[PDB]
Amino acid sequence: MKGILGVKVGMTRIFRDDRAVPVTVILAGPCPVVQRRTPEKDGYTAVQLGFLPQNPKRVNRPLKGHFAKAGVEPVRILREIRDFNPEGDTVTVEIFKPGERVDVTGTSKGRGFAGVMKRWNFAGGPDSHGAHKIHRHPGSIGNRKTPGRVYKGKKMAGHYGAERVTVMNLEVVDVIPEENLLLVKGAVPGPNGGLVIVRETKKA
Amino acid sequence: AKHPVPKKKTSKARRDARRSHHALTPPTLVPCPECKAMKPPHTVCPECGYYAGRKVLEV
Amino acid sequence: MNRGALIKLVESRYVRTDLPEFRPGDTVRVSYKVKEGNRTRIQDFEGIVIRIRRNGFNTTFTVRKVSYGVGVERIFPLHSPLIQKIDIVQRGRARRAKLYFIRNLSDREIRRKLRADRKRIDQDRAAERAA
Amino acid sequence: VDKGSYLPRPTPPRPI
Amino acid sequence: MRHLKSGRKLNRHSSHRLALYRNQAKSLLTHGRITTTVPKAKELRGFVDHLIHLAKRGDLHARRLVLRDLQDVKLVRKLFDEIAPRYRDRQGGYTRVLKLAERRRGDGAPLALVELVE
Amino acid sequence: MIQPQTYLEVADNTGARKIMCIRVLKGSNAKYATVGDVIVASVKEAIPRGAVKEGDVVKAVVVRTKKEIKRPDGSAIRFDDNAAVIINNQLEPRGTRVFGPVARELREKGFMKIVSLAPEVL
RNA sequence: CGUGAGGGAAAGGUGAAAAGAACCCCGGGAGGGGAGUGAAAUAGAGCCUGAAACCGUGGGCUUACAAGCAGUCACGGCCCC
RNA sequence: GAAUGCCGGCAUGAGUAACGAUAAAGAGGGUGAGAAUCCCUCUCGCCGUAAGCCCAAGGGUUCCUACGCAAUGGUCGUCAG
RNA sequence: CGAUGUCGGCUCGUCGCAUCCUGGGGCUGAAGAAGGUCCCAAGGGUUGGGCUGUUCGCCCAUUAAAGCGGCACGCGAGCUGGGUUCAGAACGUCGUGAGACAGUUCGGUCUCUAUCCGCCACGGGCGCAGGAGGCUUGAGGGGGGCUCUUCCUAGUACGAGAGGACCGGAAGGGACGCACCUCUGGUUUCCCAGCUGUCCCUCCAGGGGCAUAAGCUGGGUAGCCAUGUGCGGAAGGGAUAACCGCUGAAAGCAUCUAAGCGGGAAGCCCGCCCCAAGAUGAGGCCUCCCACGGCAGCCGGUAAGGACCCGGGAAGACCACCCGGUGGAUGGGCCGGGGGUGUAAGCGCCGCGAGGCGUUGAGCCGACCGGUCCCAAUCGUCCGAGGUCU
Ligand SMILES: [Mg+2]
Ligand SMILES: [Mg+2]
Ligand SMILES: [Mg+2]
Ligand SMILES: [Mg+2]
Ligand SMILES: [Mg+2]
Ligand SMILES: [Mg+2]
Ligand SMILES: [Mg+2]
Ligand SMILES: [Mg+2]
Ligand SMILES: [Mg+2]
Ligand SMILES: [Mg+2]
Ligand SMILES: [Mg+2]
Ligand SMILES: [Mg+2]
Ligand SMILES: [Mg+2]
Ligand SMILES: [Mg+2]
Ligand SMILES: [Mg+2]
Ligand SMILES: [Mg+2]
Ligand SMILES: [Mg+2]
Ligand SMILES: [Mg+2]
Ligand SMILES: [Mg+2]
Ligand SMILES: [Mg+2]
Ligand SMILES: [Mg+2]
Ligand SMILES: [Mg+2]
Ligand SMILES: [Mg+2]
Ligand SMILES: [Mg+2]
Ligand SMILES: [Mg+2]
Ligand SMILES: [Mg+2]
Ligand SMILES: [Mg+2]
Ligand SMILES: [Mg+2]
Ligand SMILES: [Mg+2]
Ligand SMILES: [Mg+2]
Ligand SMILES: [Mg+2]
Ligand SMILES: [Mg+2]
Ligand SMILES: [Mg+2]
Ligand SMILES: [Mg+2]
Ligand SMILES: [Mg+2]
Ligand SMILES: [Mg+2]
Ligand SMILES: [Mg+2]
Ligand SMILES: [Mg+2]
Ligand SMILES: [Mg+2]
Ligand SMILES: [Mg+2]
Ligand SMILES: [Mg+2]
Ligand SMILES: [Mg+2]
Ligand SMILES: [Mg+2]
Ligand SMILES: [Mg+2]
Ligand SMILES: [Mg+2]
Ligand SMILES: [Mg+2]
Ligand SMILES: [Mg+2]
Ligand SMILES: [Mg+2]
Ligand SMILES: [Mg+2]
Ligand SMILES: [Mg+2]
Ligand SMILES: [Mg+2]
Ligand SMILES: [Mg+2]
Ligand SMILES: [Mg+2]
Ligand SMILES: [Mg+2]
Ligand SMILES: [Mg+2]
Ligand SMILES: [Mg+2]
Ligand SMILES: [Mg+2]
Ligand SMILES: [Mg+2]
Ligand SMILES: [Mg+2]
Ligand SMILES: [Mg+2]
Ligand SMILES: [Mg+2]
Ligand SMILES: [Mg+2]
Ligand SMILES: [Mg+2]
Ligand SMILES: [Mg+2]
Ligand SMILES: [Mg+2]
Ligand SMILES: [Mg+2]
Ligand SMILES: [Mg+2]
Ligand SMILES: [Mg+2]
Ligand SMILES: [Mg+2]
Ligand SMILES: [Mg+2]
Ligand SMILES: [Mg+2]
Ligand SMILES: [Mg+2]
Ligand SMILES: [Mg+2]
Ligand SMILES: [Mg+2]
Ligand SMILES: [Mg+2]
Ligand SMILES: [Mg+2]
Ligand SMILES: [Mg+2]
Ligand SMILES: [Mg+2]
Ligand SMILES: [Mg+2]
Ligand SMILES: [Mg+2]
Ligand SMILES: [Mg+2]
Ligand SMILES: [Mg+2]
Ligand SMILES: [Mg+2]
Ligand SMILES: [Mg+2]
Ligand SMILES: [Mg+2]
Ligand SMILES: [Mg+2]
Ligand SMILES: [Mg+2]
Ligand SMILES: [Mg+2]
Ligand SMILES: [Mg+2]
Ligand SMILES: [Mg+2]
Ligand SMILES: [Mg+2]
Ligand SMILES: [Mg+2]
Ligand SMILES: [Mg+2]
Ligand SMILES: [Mg+2]
Ligand SMILES: [Mg+2]
Ligand SMILES: [Mg+2]
Ligand SMILES: [Mg+2]
Ligand SMILES: [Mg+2]
Ligand SMILES: [Mg+2]
Ligand SMILES: [Mg+2]
Ligand SMILES: [Mg+2]
Ligand SMILES: [Mg+2]
Ligand SMILES: [Mg+2]
Ligand SMILES: [Mg+2]
Ligand SMILES: [Mg+2]
Ligand SMILES: [Mg+2]
Ligand SMILES: [Mg+2]
Ligand SMILES: [Mg+2]
Ligand SMILES: [Mg+2]
Ligand SMILES: [Mg+2]
Ligand SMILES: [Mg+2]
Ligand SMILES: [Mg+2]
Ligand SMILES: [Mg+2]
Ligand SMILES: [Mg+2]
Ligand SMILES: [Mg+2]
Ligand SMILES: [Mg+2]
Ligand SMILES: [Mg+2]
Ligand SMILES: [Mg+2]
Ligand SMILES: [Mg+2]
Ligand SMILES: [Mg+2]
Ligand SMILES: [Mg+2]
Ligand SMILES: [Mg+2]
Ligand SMILES: [Mg+2]
Ligand SMILES: [Mg+2]
Ligand SMILES: [Mg+2]
Ligand SMILES: [Mg+2]
Ligand SMILES: [Mg+2]
Ligand SMILES: [Mg+2]
Ligand SMILES: [Mg+2]
Ligand SMILES: [Mg+2]
Ligand SMILES: [Mg+2]
Ligand SMILES: [Mg+2]
Ligand SMILES: [Mg+2]
Ligand SMILES: [Mg+2]
Ligand SMILES: [Mg+2]
Ligand SMILES: [Mg+2]
Ligand SMILES: [Mg+2]
Ligand SMILES: [Mg+2]
Ligand SMILES: [Mg+2]
Ligand SMILES: [Mg+2]
Ligand SMILES: [Mg+2]
Ligand SMILES: [Mg+2]
Ligand SMILES: [Mg+2]
Ligand SMILES: [Mg+2]
Ligand SMILES: [Mg+2]
Ligand SMILES: [Mg+2]
Ligand SMILES: [Mg+2]
Ligand SMILES: [Mg+2]
Ligand SMILES: [Mg+2]
Ligand SMILES: [Mg+2]
Ligand SMILES: [Mg+2]
Ligand SMILES: [Mg+2]
Ligand SMILES: [Mg+2]
Ligand SMILES: [Mg+2]
Ligand SMILES: [Mg+2]
Ligand SMILES: [Mg+2]
Ligand SMILES: [Mg+2]
Ligand SMILES: [Mg+2]
Ligand SMILES: [Mg+2]
Ligand SMILES: [Mg+2]
Ligand SMILES: [Mg+2]
Ligand SMILES: [Mg+2]
Ligand SMILES: [Mg+2]
Ligand SMILES: [Mg+2]
Ligand SMILES: [Mg+2]
Ligand SMILES: [Mg+2]
Ligand SMILES: [Mg+2]
Ligand SMILES: [Mg+2]
Ligand SMILES: [Mg+2]
Ligand SMILES: [Mg+2]
Ligand SMILES: [Mg+2]
Ligand SMILES: [Mg+2]
Ligand SMILES: [Mg+2]
Ligand SMILES: [Mg+2]
Ligand SMILES: [Mg+2]
Ligand SMILES: [Mg+2]
Ligand SMILES: [Mg+2]
Ligand SMILES: [Mg+2]
Ligand SMILES: [Mg+2]
Ligand SMILES: [Mg+2]
Ligand SMILES: [Mg+2]
Ligand SMILES: [Mg+2]
Ligand SMILES: [Mg+2]
Ligand SMILES: [Mg+2]
Ligand SMILES: [Mg+2]
Ligand SMILES: [Mg+2]
Ligand SMILES: [Mg+2]
Ligand SMILES: [Mg+2]
Ligand SMILES: [Mg+2]
Ligand SMILES: [Mg+2]
Ligand SMILES: [Mg+2]
Ligand SMILES: [Mg+2]
Ligand SMILES: [Mg+2]
Ligand SMILES: [Mg+2]
Ligand SMILES: [Mg+2]
Ligand SMILES: [Mg+2]
Ligand SMILES: [Mg+2]
Ligand SMILES: [Mg+2]
Ligand SMILES: [Mg+2]
Ligand SMILES: [Mg+2]
Ligand SMILES: [Mg+2]
Ligand SMILES: [Mg+2]
Ligand SMILES: [Mg+2]
Ligand SMILES: [Mg+2]
Ligand SMILES: [Mg+2]
Ligand SMILES: [Mg+2]
Ligand SMILES: [Mg+2]
Ligand SMILES: [Mg+2]
Ligand SMILES: [Mg+2]
Ligand SMILES: [Mg+2]
Ligand SMILES: [Mg+2]
Ligand SMILES: [Mg+2]
Ligand SMILES: [Mg+2]
Ligand SMILES: [Mg+2]
Ligand SMILES: [Mg+2]
Ligand SMILES: [Mg+2]
Ligand SMILES: [Mg+2]
Ligand SMILES: [Mg+2]
Ligand SMILES: [Mg+2]
Ligand SMILES: [Mg+2]
Ligand SMILES: [Mg+2]
Ligand SMILES: [Mg+2]
Ligand SMILES: [Mg+2]
Ligand SMILES: [Mg+2]
Ligand SMILES: [Mg+2]
Ligand SMILES: [Mg+2]
Ligand SMILES: [Mg+2]
Ligand SMILES: [Mg+2]
Ligand SMILES: [Mg+2]
Ligand SMILES: [Mg+2]
Ligand SMILES: [Mg+2]
Ligand SMILES: [Mg+2]
Ligand SMILES: [Mg+2]
Ligand SMILES: [Mg+2]
Ligand SMILES: [Mg+2]
Ligand SMILES: [Mg+2]
Ligand SMILES: [Mg+2]
Ligand SMILES: [Mg+2]
Ligand SMILES: [Mg+2]
Ligand SMILES: [Mg+2]
Ligand SMILES: [Mg+2]
Ligand SMILES: [Mg+2]
Ligand SMILES: [Mg+2]
Ligand SMILES: [Mg+2]
Ligand SMILES: [Mg+2]
Ligand SMILES: [Mg+2]
Ligand SMILES: [Mg+2]
Ligand SMILES: [Mg+2]
Ligand SMILES: [Mg+2]
Ligand SMILES: [Mg+2]
Ligand SMILES: [Mg+2]
Ligand SMILES: [Mg+2]
Ligand SMILES: [Mg+2]
Ligand SMILES: [Mg+2]
Ligand SMILES: [Mg+2]
Ligand SMILES: [Mg+2]
Ligand SMILES: [Mg+2]
Ligand SMILES: [Mg+2]
Ligand SMILES: [Mg+2]
Ligand SMILES: [Mg+2]
Ligand SMILES: [Mg+2]
Ligand SMILES: [Mg+2]
Ligand SMILES: [Mg+2]
Ligand SMILES: [Mg+2]
Ligand SMILES: [Mg+2]
Ligand SMILES: [Mg+2]
Ligand SMILES: [Mg+2]
Ligand SMILES: [Mg+2]
Ligand SMILES: [Mg+2]
Ligand SMILES: [Mg+2]
Ligand SMILES: [Mg+2]
Ligand SMILES: [Mg+2]
Ligand SMILES: [Mg+2]
Ligand SMILES: [Mg+2]
Ligand SMILES: [Mg+2]
Ligand SMILES: [Mg+2]
Ligand SMILES: [Mg+2]
Ligand SMILES: [Mg+2]
Ligand SMILES: [Mg+2]
Ligand SMILES: [Mg+2]
Ligand SMILES: [Mg+2]
Ligand SMILES: [Mg+2]
Ligand SMILES: [Mg+2]
Ligand SMILES: [Mg+2]
Ligand SMILES: [Mg+2]
Ligand SMILES: [Mg+2]
Ligand SMILES: [Mg+2]
Ligand SMILES: [Mg+2]
Ligand SMILES: [Mg+2]
Ligand SMILES: [Mg+2]
Ligand SMILES: [Mg+2]
Ligand SMILES: [Mg+2]
Ligand SMILES: [Mg+2]
Ligand SMILES: [Zn+2]
């Protein structure tokens, strides 16, 4: 298993074999390994990756210590990749070649308090024929005396988005190592400037 | 609707439990560096009229 | 990081610079690379550009033509590789930027509304006089 | 299925 | 949702809000300094700065531009002839906002000053 | 984007002039039909003594829609009406002519006969 | 309250005596704090006595892994006598 | 101790719904213990077969001026029927 | 009976399995294909219309299929109100009549405020024996689970012919689901232009208000979006159901079984995605502070760090979360680019004039990508360890 941290920069299409292909561009490199997790020490295998340089003015002492023990400049973001152990002390986009398939994780856009229609694609109410202040309402939420309650997990209005999402098996369309750039085919969770993780896919 | 109504009177306990979040937070205040009077931060001092070193306002 | 410049930096390998400038109202002939199994040939599409929607590399334009008693609109990417050339056949003068309204017009009515843009036509003949 | 109807159609009152 | 939208609504419809900013501009440019609620103030900065910048151009077009909001030739004369020159070498920011320490008694509204810069 | 109740022009010489789609023959429950798709329609308007008469329940293939269709090369194409060609159970045109341009997408979907007969393929 | 015929309430008590609190203090006032009157002022006029529900301040014991008609029986802990 | 009892008092719901046409506000200057709300000025907006002006009924001092803000005013109030 | 609102629809589901489809089987009067019938199986799926208030049913066009039931004939403090229980009116019918009819006909008041449990979201408190900043394990949960057509194998096996496979392989769909805005397509309340009537500034020119809470019209960025785009169902391991065996007695034969061992489902357990240490069983790793003064406790000052306050934010109802606070690009200005609009005003020229031409892709110009300390995030304050005992 291999992976990298990155930022979502934006979307375009490019041309490849007289075909237009929607891409999302991701700035992934470069990520210094700052800690390794081991079975004798931590109980599992992973690599803690740092990402993006930070003004050491803003990095406190407990954090400074962590960085220093790795001999690594202060970084803004730390995040792990399980079952990944790069031979190197630095991880770049070069771990992905065009044609590879990847899983991209990001933080979805947040809709805040979402109506049952936006959130769960409920049909809502009718908009005429006598419909009474229930055009965007969810309907029944239950039965009667039996069971006389509402199921756990009842789809209802509430917050929606701004949660961890993974879209899977995306084609790597190109990689431009000199700009730490990754071109992925299709759509990636979250807003531009959003932190994302790119992992080698788990599909076959 | 069919006019929902409280089924039982709320107990002194239960009503006062609700209010366990109702305490005021005291005004946050800092000494004005000129006249040493206590005022909210990031506001022109209402006693001497100073802010960011200079006289800004007539008190 | 300048996210915008990055995207233009990706797009830069695909950007065309060899196309003639045209505006909505101009009459144009787009020669388009078309596949038909198993060979690819060049098919000509000629009409009034009724729209140019700008977004840098991602600008696209829409051309309208009446083919065999039926109206046809085509949308082309301005930097598509499947465009061989575009030939300005006539300069039209519009007073607005989108010309959807010509859809409701007689061929006669369109002709009056889209006068030949005499100015830019003179500019066309004014250049082309090359060393 | 249509059966009896054991209640009149209802209407709301006015307390005071 | 409000994702990446600029501009407060200030519980006013399209034209009341317009008139709101315009009238405050007339008052700001007139007295050099006014008191309002904090939210009105921050939003007033841009609206007024633009008008000053145009008086810095000084041409006919600009004057006629400014008059669309300010509507008072004298006031605009004061804008072009007395106010605009004060900022000839200043790059934007011809306005400042500083928050007062006390709230309105009647509704507890947070108050601020908006003034033209030196 | 054709669906039940949609009226189509017929672009052949079968004698029908107007058909109203009553089913899109494409799966358990397809919401829409586009170029190349086959529908079942009702003949709503015909001209005297044609192959087809008003009332008939016929099959036809969509050759032009008002909703633009997208192509893998990044382009699109849109027509001024929604038109179709009446076919038999073997997907062959019942008439002997077809009028107006047809969408090139027809070719790859095995409607060569119609593609050839068409005056223009865009 | 009702057009009207007509219906129809609630609301008693300072002190023996006004001796009903000069004057000062905070307050815009209301209100209070001293001074003063009185056997008595939580008899100060919103005045005898001043119960109960109800609201509050202070203290003792107690409560954030627990199942309920709220008690009861037992044991232990802490506080008081 | 119960009568959906009677009279009164006080709770709960709750700092909740609401504060009565979506014609609309902003600033400066006064006054005053106190001002979004009272006076003044400028800007803005609303009515204009009316949301202006005259009668008649009905109301009965509400009119004008001075002095006030306990209550009345759905907030505030120095203003007011 | 000091009230348990009653049909049908809509919305939202959830369960059963006597299974409609899809998966696995045995028997067949199973040649192949396609059926019949019974067994296993509830994971998913189970369309759109015409008629009627209808449930039901019939019919049209499809489909892998168009399953049957429970949940107060599920669901009116969720909606509807066509049907049914009032008062009006009429027809047929009965009654001398008033009136009546599991007979019909037309009409006919459906109640803003959720206390408790429950449910969807989000915090505050305390705990997790030192106090802190990060990064994590995953107990246990939830999500998902569908299916068709065509081609190759092969016109092969089978069949007289018509017809036509198993196994294995490749492609393209339908519906659903999660994300996204590059494209296609919407919206875009003032981003640009055009237009009418009126009033006004200032007479012309040029403008402003109002005509809606945009006067009207043509367009339209970012954002939020589907009609648009990417991607998902798996694969794979394991244990099973019906069912099929290997070896094999009791019972010299036989027997899938009594010892033992195989094969075997869309189903079960893992695997995928998401939540998750209040998992009080309160886990783990890395890093930081530390041996404070007073008489497992108390008062006080600090350390690492935290909060308050402020500038903000594709975060958001408040709260929370996230970024930044002058050692600074956080918002506001300004400048450049993008983008929309589509050639401003002024002037000159042409026309008697409405106008037209040039200056000019001009002028204006929200949000997008950036730069720039011009404006504001001034100045500060309060908390916060001394580590209990075997
Ligand atoms: Mg490993
Ligand atoms: Mg993350
Ligand atoms: Mg909704
Ligand atoms: Mg919503
Ligand atoms: Mg909404
Ligand atoms: Mg919505
Ligand atoms: Mg959704
Ligand atoms: Mg939807
Ligand atoms: Mg719906
Ligand atoms: Mg619906
Ligand atoms: Mg709807
Ligand atoms: Mg109703
Ligand atoms: Mg409605
Ligand atoms: Mg339910
Ligand atoms: Mg129950
Ligand atoms: Mg839940
Ligand atoms: Mg959230
Ligand atoms: Mg694929
Ligand atoms: Mg209602
Ligand atoms: Mg109670
Ligand atoms: Mg009680
Ligand atoms: Mg209660
Ligand atoms: Mg309660
Ligand atoms: Mg109680
Ligand atoms: Mg209490
Ligand atoms: Mg209390
Ligand atoms: Mg409570
Ligand atoms: Mg100062
Ligand atoms: Mg971009
Ligand atoms: Mg370009
Ligand atoms: Mg470019
Ligand atoms: Mg003519
Ligand atoms: Mg010229
Ligand atoms: Mg019955
Ligand atoms: Mg909204
Ligand atoms: Mg923004
Ligand atoms: Mg905003
Ligand atoms: Mg605005
Ligand atoms: Mg306001
Ligand atoms: Mg508003
Ligand atoms: Mg308001
Ligand atoms: Mg509002
Ligand atoms: Mg307002
Ligand atoms: Mg308006
Ligand atoms: Mg002054
Ligand atoms: Mg601007
Ligand atoms: Mg303030
Ligand atoms: Mg204050
Ligand atoms: Mg008040
Ligand atoms: Mg403040
Ligand atoms: Mg035709
Ligand atoms: Mg007929
Ligand atoms: Mg027929
Ligand atoms: Mg009276
Ligand atoms: Mg009376
Ligand atoms: Mg009377
Ligand atoms: Mg008494
Ligand atoms: Mg007496
Ligand atoms: Mg006495
Ligand atoms: Mg005084
Ligand atoms: Mg005094
Ligand atoms: Mg005094
Ligand atoms: Mg006074
Ligand atoms: Mg007094
Ligand atoms: Mg006293
Ligand atoms: Mg005495
Ligand atoms: Mg005495
Ligand atoms: Mg005595
Ligand atoms: Mg005494
Ligand atoms: Mg006393
Ligand atoms: Mg006494
Ligand atoms: Mg006595
Ligand atoms: Mg007493
Ligand atoms: Mg008392
Ligand atoms: Mg008492
Ligand atoms: Mg008490
Ligand atoms: Mg206490
Ligand atoms: Mg107490
Ligand atoms: Mg437990
Ligand atoms: Mg405990
Ligand atoms: Mg308990
Ligand atoms: Mg207990
Ligand atoms: Mg019990
Ligand atoms: Mg015992
Ligand atoms: Mg009693
Ligand atoms: Mg009794
Ligand atoms: Mg009662
Ligand atoms: Mg009761
Ligand atoms: Mg009684
Ligand atoms: Mg009683
Ligand atoms: Mg009572
Ligand atoms: Mg509240
Ligand atoms: Mg409530
Ligand atoms: Mg509320
Ligand atoms: Mg009310
Ligand atoms: Mg309210
Ligand atoms: Mg009112
Ligand atoms: Mg009201
Ligand atoms: Mg009211
Ligand atoms: Mg109101
Ligand atoms: Mg109001
Ligand atoms: Mg209002
Ligand atoms: Mg209006
Ligand atoms: Mg208002
Ligand atoms: Mg004043
Ligand atoms: Mg004074
Ligand atoms: Mg006031
Ligand atoms: Mg006041
Ligand atoms: Mg004022
Ligand atoms: Mg007011
Ligand atoms: Mg008039
Ligand atoms: Mg009128
Ligand atoms: Mg009189
Ligand atoms: Mg009266
Ligand atoms: Mg009076
Ligand atoms: Mg006088
Ligand atoms: Mg008063
Ligand atoms: Mg008062
Ligand atoms: Mg008062
Ligand atoms: Mg008085
Ligand atoms: Mg009052
Ligand atoms: Mg009132
Ligand atoms: Mg006064
Ligand atoms: Mg007065
Ligand atoms: Mg009055
Ligand atoms: Mg008066
Ligand atoms: Mg009953
Ligand atoms: Mg009752
Ligand atoms: Mg009852
Ligand atoms: Mg009842
Ligand atoms: Mg009930
Ligand atoms: Mg229906
Ligand atoms: Mg509904
Ligand atoms: Mg529906
Ligand atoms: Mg259920
Ligand atoms: Mg069901
Ligand atoms: Mg069950
Ligand atoms: Mg059976
Ligand atoms: Mg069936
Ligand atoms: Mg099967
Ligand atoms: Mg089966
Ligand atoms: Mg079977
Ligand atoms: Mg047979
Ligand atoms: Mg056979
Ligand atoms: Mg077979
Ligand atoms: Mg079988
Ligand atoms: Mg059967
Ligand atoms: Mg079974
Ligand atoms: Mg099933
Ligand atoms: Mg089921
Ligand atoms: Mg149906
Ligand atoms: Mg129907
Ligand atoms: Mg039916
Ligand atoms: Mg039902
Ligand atoms: Mg039946
Ligand atoms: Mg029936
Ligand atoms: Mg029948
Ligand atoms: Mg089928
Ligand atoms: Mg079948
Ligand atoms: Mg059906
Ligand atoms: Mg059936
Ligand atoms: Mg069913
Ligand atoms: Mg049932
Ligand atoms: Mg029931
Ligand atoms: Mg039943
Ligand atoms: Mg029911
Ligand atoms: Mg039954
Ligand atoms: Mg049912
Ligand atoms: Mg049912
Ligand atoms: Mg019910
Ligand atoms: Mg219910
Ligand atoms: Mg209802
Ligand atoms: Mg119902
Ligand atoms: Mg209920
Ligand atoms: Mg009816
Ligand atoms: Mg009738
Ligand atoms: Mg008779
Ligand atoms: Mg008779
Ligand atoms: Mg008889
Ligand atoms: Mg009878
Ligand atoms: Mg009847
Ligand atoms: Mg009946
Ligand atoms: Mg009958
Ligand atoms: Mg009949
Ligand atoms: Mg009937
Ligand atoms: Mg009827
Ligand atoms: Mg009826
Ligand atoms: Mg009617
Ligand atoms: Mg009815
Ligand atoms: Mg009704
Ligand atoms: Mg209702
Ligand atoms: Mg209501
Ligand atoms: Mg409420
Ligand atoms: Mg509640
Ligand atoms: Mg309860
Ligand atoms: Mg309960
Ligand atoms: Mg609850
Ligand atoms: Mg609740
Ligand atoms: Mg929950
Ligand atoms: Mg918490
Ligand atoms: Mg919680
Ligand atoms: Mg422990
Ligand atoms: Mg932590
Ligand atoms: Mg593990
Ligand atoms: Mg688990
Ligand atoms: Mg649990
Ligand atoms: Mg073959
Ligand atoms: Mg053959
Ligand atoms: Mg053969
Ligand atoms: Mg062959
Ligand atoms: Mg053969
Ligand atoms: Mg043979
Ligand atoms: Mg043979
Ligand atoms: Mg054959
Ligand atoms: Mg296969
Ligand atoms: Mg597929
Ligand atoms: Mg589902
Ligand atoms: Mg977008
Ligand atoms: Mg975009
Ligand atoms: Mg778009
Ligand atoms: Mg678009
Ligand atoms: Mg549009
Ligand atoms: Mg504007
Ligand atoms: Mg006009
Ligand atoms: Mg005008
Ligand atoms: Mg005038
Ligand atoms: Mg003019
Ligand atoms: Mg003008
Ligand atoms: Mg305007
Ligand atoms: Mg006006
Ligand atoms: Mg207007
Ligand atoms: Mg007006
Ligand atoms: Mg306008
Ligand atoms: Mg657009
Ligand atoms: Mg567009
Ligand atoms: Mg947009
Ligand atoms: Mg879609
Ligand atoms: Mg398996
Ligand atoms: Mg296995
Ligand atoms: Mg196995
Ligand atoms: Mg055997
Ligand atoms: Mg054997
Ligand atoms: Mg043997
Ligand atoms: Mg043997
Ligand atoms: Mg065995
Ligand atoms: Mg045995
Ligand atoms: Mg086995
Ligand atoms: Mg075997
Ligand atoms: Mg499957
Ligand atoms: Mg966690
Ligand atoms: Mg997690
Ligand atoms: Mg923990
Ligand atoms: Mg955790
Ligand atoms: Mg915790
Ligand atoms: Mg446990
Ligand atoms: Mg562990
Ligand atoms: Mg822990
Ligand atoms: Mg561990
Ligand atoms: Mg670490
Ligand atoms: Mg030491
Ligand atoms: Mg120390
Ligand atoms: Mg000591
Ligand atoms: Mg301490
Ligand atoms: Mg510190
Ligand atoms: Mg903040
Ligand atoms: Mg915020
Ligand atoms: Mg957000
Ligand atoms: Mg906060
Ligand atoms: Mg911070
Ligand atoms: Mg600071
Ligand atoms: Mg500093
Ligand atoms: Mg610096
Ligand atoms: Mg900035
Ligand atoms: Mg900036
Ligand atoms: Mg802002
Ligand atoms: Mg800019
Ligand atoms: Mg620009
Ligand atoms: Mg441009
Ligand atoms: Mg021009
Ligand atoms: Mg010009
Ligand atoms: Mg001339
Ligand atoms: Mg002339
Ligand atoms: Mg002339
Ligand atoms: Mg030129
Ligand atoms: Mg310009
Ligand atoms: Mg420009
Ligand atoms: Mg934006
Ligand atoms: Mg850019
Ligand atoms: Mg920017
Ligand atoms: Mg600065
Ligand atoms: Mg700099
Ligand atoms: Mg301390
Ligand atoms: Mg020991
Ligand atoms: Zn000061």
